[PDB]
Amino acid sequence: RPKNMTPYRSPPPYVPP
Amino acid sequence: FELPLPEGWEEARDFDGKVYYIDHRNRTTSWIDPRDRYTKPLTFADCISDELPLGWEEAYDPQVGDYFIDHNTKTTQIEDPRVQWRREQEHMLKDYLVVAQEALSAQKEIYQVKQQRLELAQQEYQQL
Repeated sequence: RPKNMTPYRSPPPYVPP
Repeated sequence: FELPLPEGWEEARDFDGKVYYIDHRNRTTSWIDPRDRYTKPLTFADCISDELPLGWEEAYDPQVGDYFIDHNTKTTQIEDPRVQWRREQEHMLKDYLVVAQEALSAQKEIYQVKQQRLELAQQEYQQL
């Protein structure tokens, strides 16, 4: 990987209806 | 007509427009379409040909270019994981070939130690 490697983006937080 | 989201699930869009999936029953979210688990191969072994297994994505970023996202391990990488997998399988068989060579070599040494011990037991015995 490079030094500016795009880090893992977790899915958005859970949110009720 | 498509297939429905399983019960308890909802689809939504992040700020950047990327689709994600909401599991209200377990109060979590996922980048992985819950219907993928019925279609996609589970591991790189089950793939044919170019398909990515469950929880893997292609992505792009102007800084880095094309890369791969693994939602299973929550990591990202540049290297094509299908290529990496084929490479890993060859390395493992190589490794097994090498430890077989080393095991054989060490047993040859043991065998020779044992014939030296036989000679010494012979000497000790023929001293009567």
